[PDB]
Amino acid sequence: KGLRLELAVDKMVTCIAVGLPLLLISLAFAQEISIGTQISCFSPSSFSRDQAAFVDSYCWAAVQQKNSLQSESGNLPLWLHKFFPYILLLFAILLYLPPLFWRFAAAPHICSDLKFIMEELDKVYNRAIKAAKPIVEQYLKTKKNSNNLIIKYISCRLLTLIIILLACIYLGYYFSLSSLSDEFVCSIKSGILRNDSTVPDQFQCKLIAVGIFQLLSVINLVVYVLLAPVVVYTLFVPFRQKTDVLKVYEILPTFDVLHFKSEGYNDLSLYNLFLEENISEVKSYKCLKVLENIKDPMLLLTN
Amino acid sequence: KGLRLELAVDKMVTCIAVGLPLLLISLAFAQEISIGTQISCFSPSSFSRDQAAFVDSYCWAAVQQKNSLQSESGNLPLWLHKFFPYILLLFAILLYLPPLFWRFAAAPHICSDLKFIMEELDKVYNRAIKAAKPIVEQYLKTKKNSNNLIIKYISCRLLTLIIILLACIYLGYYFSLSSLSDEFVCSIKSGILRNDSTVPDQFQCKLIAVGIFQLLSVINLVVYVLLAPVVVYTLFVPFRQKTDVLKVYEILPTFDVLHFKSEGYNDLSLYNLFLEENISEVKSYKCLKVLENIKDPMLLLTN
Amino acid sequence: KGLRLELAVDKMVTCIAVGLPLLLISLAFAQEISIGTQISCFSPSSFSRDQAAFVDSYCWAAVQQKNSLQSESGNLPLWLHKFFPYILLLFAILLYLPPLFWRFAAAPHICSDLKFIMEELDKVYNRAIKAAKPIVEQYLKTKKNSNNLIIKYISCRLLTLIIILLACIYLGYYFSLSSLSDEFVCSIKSGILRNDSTVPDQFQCKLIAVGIFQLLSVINLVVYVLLAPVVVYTLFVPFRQKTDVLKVYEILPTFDVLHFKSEGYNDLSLYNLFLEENISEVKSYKCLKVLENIKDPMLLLTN
Amino acid sequence: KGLRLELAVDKMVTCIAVGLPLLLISLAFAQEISIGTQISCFSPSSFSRDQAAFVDSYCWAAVQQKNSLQSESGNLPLWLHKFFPYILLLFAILLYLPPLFWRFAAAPHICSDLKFIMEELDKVYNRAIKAAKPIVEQYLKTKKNSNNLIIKYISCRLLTLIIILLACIYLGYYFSLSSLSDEFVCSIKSGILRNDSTVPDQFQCKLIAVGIFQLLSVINLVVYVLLAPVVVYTLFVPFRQKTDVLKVYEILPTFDVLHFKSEGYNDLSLYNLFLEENISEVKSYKCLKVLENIKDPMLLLTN
Amino acid sequence: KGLRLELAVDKMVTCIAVGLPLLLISLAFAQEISIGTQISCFSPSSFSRDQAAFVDSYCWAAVQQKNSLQSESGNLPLWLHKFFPYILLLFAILLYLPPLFWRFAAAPHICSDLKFIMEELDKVYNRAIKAAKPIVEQYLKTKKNSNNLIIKYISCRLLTLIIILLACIYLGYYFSLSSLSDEFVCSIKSGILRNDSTVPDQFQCKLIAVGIFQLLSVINLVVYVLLAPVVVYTLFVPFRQKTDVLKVYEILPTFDVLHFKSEGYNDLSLYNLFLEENISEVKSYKCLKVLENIKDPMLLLTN
Amino acid sequence: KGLRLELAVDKMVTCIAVGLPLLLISLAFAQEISIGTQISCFSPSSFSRDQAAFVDSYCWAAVQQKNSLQSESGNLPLWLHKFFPYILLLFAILLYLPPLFWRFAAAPHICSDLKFIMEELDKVYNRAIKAAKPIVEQYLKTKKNSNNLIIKYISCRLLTLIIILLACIYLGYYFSLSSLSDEFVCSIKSGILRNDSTVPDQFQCKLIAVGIFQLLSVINLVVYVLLAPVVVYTLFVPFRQKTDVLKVYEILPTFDVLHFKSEGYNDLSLYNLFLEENISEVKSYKCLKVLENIKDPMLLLTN
Repeated sequence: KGLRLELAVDKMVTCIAVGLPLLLISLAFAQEISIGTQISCFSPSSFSRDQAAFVDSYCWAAVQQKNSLQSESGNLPLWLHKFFPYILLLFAILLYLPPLFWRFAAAPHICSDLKFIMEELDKVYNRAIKAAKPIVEQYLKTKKNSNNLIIKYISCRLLTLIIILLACIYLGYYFSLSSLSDEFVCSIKSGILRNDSTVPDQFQCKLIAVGIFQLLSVINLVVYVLLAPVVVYTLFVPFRQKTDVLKVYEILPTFDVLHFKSEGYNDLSLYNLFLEENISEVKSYKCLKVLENIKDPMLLLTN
Repeated sequence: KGLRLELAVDKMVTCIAVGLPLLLISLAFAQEISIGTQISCFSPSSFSRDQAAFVDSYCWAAVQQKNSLQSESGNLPLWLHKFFPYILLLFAILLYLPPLFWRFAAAPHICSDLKFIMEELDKVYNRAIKAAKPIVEQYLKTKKNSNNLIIKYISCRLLTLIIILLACIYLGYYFSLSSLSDEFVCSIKSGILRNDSTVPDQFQCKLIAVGIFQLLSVINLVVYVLLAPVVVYTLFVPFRQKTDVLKVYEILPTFDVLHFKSEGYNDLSLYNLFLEENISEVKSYKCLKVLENIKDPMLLLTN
Repeated sequence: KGLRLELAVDKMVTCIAVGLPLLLISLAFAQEISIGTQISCFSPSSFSRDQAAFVDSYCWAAVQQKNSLQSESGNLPLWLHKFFPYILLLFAILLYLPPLFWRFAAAPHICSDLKFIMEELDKVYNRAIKAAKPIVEQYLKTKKNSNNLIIKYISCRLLTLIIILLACIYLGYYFSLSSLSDEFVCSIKSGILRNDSTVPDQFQCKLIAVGIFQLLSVINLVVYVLLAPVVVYTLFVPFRQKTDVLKVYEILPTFDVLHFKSEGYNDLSLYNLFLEENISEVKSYKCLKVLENIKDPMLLLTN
Repeated sequence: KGLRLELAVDKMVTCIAVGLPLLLISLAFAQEISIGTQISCFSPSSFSRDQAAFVDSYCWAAVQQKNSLQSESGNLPLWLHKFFPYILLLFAILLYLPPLFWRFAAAPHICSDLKFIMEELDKVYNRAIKAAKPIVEQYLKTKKNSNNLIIKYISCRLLTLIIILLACIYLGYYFSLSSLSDEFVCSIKSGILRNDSTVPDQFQCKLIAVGIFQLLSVINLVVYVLLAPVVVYTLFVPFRQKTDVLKVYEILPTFDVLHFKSEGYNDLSLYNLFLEENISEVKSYKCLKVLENIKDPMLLLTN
Repeated sequence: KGLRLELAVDKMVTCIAVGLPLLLISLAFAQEISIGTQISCFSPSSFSRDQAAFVDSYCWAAVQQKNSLQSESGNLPLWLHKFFPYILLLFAILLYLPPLFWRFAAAPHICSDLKFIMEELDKVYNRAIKAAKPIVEQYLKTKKNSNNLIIKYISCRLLTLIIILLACIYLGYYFSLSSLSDEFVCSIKSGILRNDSTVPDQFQCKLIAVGIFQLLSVINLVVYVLLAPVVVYTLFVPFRQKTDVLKVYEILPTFDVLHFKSEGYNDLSLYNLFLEENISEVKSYKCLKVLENIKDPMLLLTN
Repeated sequence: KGLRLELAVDKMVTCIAVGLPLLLISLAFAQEISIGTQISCFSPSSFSRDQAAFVDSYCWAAVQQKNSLQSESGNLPLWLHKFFPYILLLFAILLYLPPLFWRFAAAPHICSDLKFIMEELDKVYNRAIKAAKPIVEQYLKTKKNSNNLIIKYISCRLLTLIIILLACIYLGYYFSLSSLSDEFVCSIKSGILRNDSTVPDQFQCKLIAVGIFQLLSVINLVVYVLLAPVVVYTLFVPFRQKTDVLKVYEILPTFDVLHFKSEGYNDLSLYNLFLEENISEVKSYKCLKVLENIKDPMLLLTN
């Protein structure tokens, strides 16, 4: 309660990387701008409105099977054209899952430790205030050896980076299509229709809503390309920490002087990273910052 | 209130195994990507738009009866094609039911015991704190003999595994269809229509939205195949427990030293499993962990 | 407040027996899988699209009257085909009503007695705790003679069983239809249409969405067949009670020793059944169970 | 707050009698089972799809005027067929209004008196409890003379019974229609259409959704026929009261012995009826019932 | 808070008079019972489906201008037929506005005075109770002279009565239409269409949904005719008050004996009317009524 | 809690600049005023309704590719016409992002400092009040040197101004189109359609909903042109501050006299700007303003 328990940078990255595919999916087939269907086949004028509908439905369904259609770029582009929103949704879910793993596996494990450290710091400040008028340091030393949680953090970040990279590769390949792959030549000649001569041998079909799909693909690719360096930088946990949140506390006599920094690539670095975001919410923090920047015992006893 | 009362692994497994069939059902016939109907039959040009609609409706309804249609893979694939979402929903409900059974039959039976054990541990810690300046052990010994709740747990997990396995078998069989089973040859020649010559003997019909169905089936099959080892590992209740949540408490003098572990395949193992998730929410737990890892009476009396 | 006041078995039975017909009704004509209409009649090609619509509407409306249509299985199957969802909804309401009767007629009558008995047990435990360092028994004896509430309970269960049995009979009869009863021969020859020769004498009509109806009927029948033994067992109120919730309390000296069991087929059995579910929510219950299973005065005075 | 202030029988009667017409109205034209329109007229094949639509609309609108149509059962059945849902809604509102009158005119007038009597009884019980270790009777005597509220109660019940009876009469008359009154012979020959010869003199029209209307009418009639004896019995206010809620209180010495019963057909009977439902929610009630059934001063001083 | 601040009769009148036009508007064009459009014109068979649609739209739009159509009852009935729901909504808003004026202009002005008088009465009762063991009268005398609020009340009631009367006149005139005014003779001969001979000179049009409009008009007229005497009686503010709410308080010695009645046609009458509804919610009121009806000092000191 | 933490001018600017593109997008294709589709192509009368639909869909999809269409203003205007709502939404998101950055990166960093300064001022006022009967100044001096937050503020304002300017440029260029660019000449001659002679070589297509798009573009351009000077003025942070919120506090003896102003272009100016909005919510502020404007020790001790 009241703890962010999640970095701002990696709550923005998750929000963008999950919302954007959802937004693109919702915009791709929104009736505000969209057209009727996704396939349209040119059937002869003698055909009725139920034979033309059959041709459309058959050639939309037979886009999986390459034994009927005769395209120029192969059946893979048509496969991609039919199932673009499904792939976008799959990518969105694959991005959203690691945040759920991190939440369900480290919400209390970080919440309890954060609350305990905050209470220890508050007690130390209260003792110093009531004394002038090191449990936490030993806990930090203990956390230095335990190299468990930072491994999980960097593993989740690495797998999210891998998913982003593979989505970038897929979208860059999809956008590179000829833009004439949206049209093909179908044929309704299966079963009893193979022998009669009242149907033309081949129908010219066009996959509508492909230019929109390519536009959305390029938008997603450029956004993910911009976003990837953010995760790459986030991977460097020790470099993120600015080792200055504890040097202010070293002015206090009760607190253990010469506090350890975040270097070492351990869970101590992760706990420092989680601290720098939440220490600003501690009342004693600013009451000590004012004294440390303006300095001493008189000002300490003033508040 | 405040107790998870359900393991994270088996709240993730239930969530995935129930949500995924619902998601696939919602995506199968979502107008965002879907087509008009699920069947389309080719009727002669002389037919009006109400005779073609009658042919479509008749050949969609007569997909149950094999005395009219003349298919190549039998009527079973057509049966499956018509009722795929219903089978998916049935599987989803069959997965969701055992969680409801476990909830309705063990929510208070686990909640009361957990609260009592937490209060006993808190009282023991308070007595130790107020003394320096074994009811729970006997209850654990009692729970060791009672082999009732772990049997229910493993029974529910086993039946969920069986349901997952049978769903995997069904989806693997459904996906293995020829992909040409979506088309068949129907005939409207029942009753007074049998004698007239103004109707063709047979109509070529195609079941639309079958490739989408097979794609969803393969997605569900691969996800359930990935998920099955998780439940298989979950079946091994004694191996899951890391017998270290009580060895920390053995430092306390008031608490009964040499606490029993979770081995034995009894309700004690299940209670240990439920404890390891909830002990992290106990205030005394971390206040004892700090002392045990840094060690003693002086630090015990400090807090 | 906080009292279940309804058995888990008979809150599951009601939930299943009411939700399942609603689920089947919602699935029967859900546009996710359904087709356009429920009747389709084959009209000559010379007919316009408003004469064919008139034929469809007339032959759908005249399925009540048997003087026009010429079917083979009689007009009763057609009656059933037209009004299947209405019958399902009627069955659902008939199942849901007895729970409403039991609630509106016994919610306070059971709530007040349960709260009074819980308070009496708490007071007895408190007196025993504050004394070492029988109003409830006489109330139980009084409830033994009063044979009123168990009669209402078994009457409601019996009538719900009767409704389930009659629904099973109806659904088993409906599913046993020939599956060719969905088609019939109609005729629009009433009034001024009787004399003209521009209309064919008879039209071939088919009732769509009948195979789906039969599938739903068989699903409902099999579920209700599975569910009926549950209600049959529930009818045996005295056998359900495990007479062990009071033998634990007999260890207490203040409480009246040799507590009466639930046998006798009276309201005492029903009150025992309601107690076994709610006693687990009493704080004194487990505090006495630990002592009784591990045993005595020293442990009693410990807590 | 916490007072039912409305009898269970007459909160069930109102709920049924208001909900059922709403349910029937919602089911009559629910697209889950319904058909396209409510009228269908057979126009010649030479007519376009806008002349046939004009014929349908004209013959649906001219069902009010009997100078055009030539029916066999008169224009009254057609009037009823067109406006069945409106009449059902009017009946529902006429049933729902008297509950609103009773609420808006007697919610505080009964709430204040009930709360005052409950407080008086609680004070009497407290005085008896604190004394061993008649304001309410005089108020009851006063209420005996005041014959005002029971008159309003029986008037509301009588008018609801009259409304139910007239609705039963109307629905029984509507269901008794020939079932061939849903078809008639219309004619579009008003104005400039009277002289041309390109239109047939008469059109055969059928009112669809009449068999459904008759089914709903018979359902409503049978339910209201079942419900009427309930209101008839409810009319007998003095017979409803079981004069036993005050004889238990006569054991108390402070309370006025020989309490008056509910007989007399006054507001005292109504207040007794409202008491028997709410006295079960009084804490002192059961604490006195236990003593009275098991009996005395020792048990009175025990609690 | 807790004060009705609005008479039950004039909260029922407003509710009915505002809800009923809304209900009629919602029912007039509810697709549950309604038909496709509100106008239908008979165009020759040679016309396409876009020329017939143009004829319908033109003759629906040109119902304002009388230079084209040739009706028999004038263009005023057609004007009324096109804009019936708008007039109903205007009437509903005109009825709803005066309640908003009364609320926004007299909610605190009545709330503060009511709360002050209630507190004064409570203080007088408390003083009498604590004394045996006239500010409010002077305030009433002051309110007697101030003839301001009753003028506003009767003005609002009078204007609502005038609005109801004019709505009754309008609806009675609208219902009295010939019922053949729903049909007329239109002509599309404006501009370049005046010279060509491929269009008929005149088209026979019918305004659908006019019989429904007349039915709703007669329903509204009869309800408002029933409702008008209620407002007429409400206009007589002094006659409404039953001068008995203060004669009970005159038994108290501290309270000023011989309290003034409500006669005089001043704001005192309105304050009496507002008091009789809210005095029943005062605890001291019934505690004094019991004593006054059963009588004295002994009973006064008893409570 | 209770702190605005965002200037009114820059919460109005963000609200307008984000809501207006959303409002225009919602109005552009709202069915309340809109037409059926966005493209319409004129196909020969011999074409069926499925060949004309194919022509429409093909020429709407092939508006990306310039090898088929033959327009007069180039393919860029057609590109803009197809994707106008997408560009509007992109602009809206680009405007909305910097507010999210400022919130997520400076909500606690400003909230904690504001609360600390408010508490310091309250303590100073309380000490002065309890004394007659400089931590904050030193903190202000410290904030004077720290030039960090104002840089972020002006950077966000500058980038929002740049986005507004580029959106203005784009909308001014889009509105300047010829207004005949909404029509073009398409051709369905790709694949097997290239050789047959049953199709015309070129089709005349028109992009509907372009005049509406240009109207919305001019509205957005004029609003953003009006709004840009507001952001330009907002860029001048030091000029915004009226250095009078601290000169009132200098009357107090305890507070450090001769308080520094906001000039200097540092974080002190930003903190002054945030103070002037929130100081009005401080109770001591007005209690000191009254004394300072009416002046002294007697009035200071009066409150």
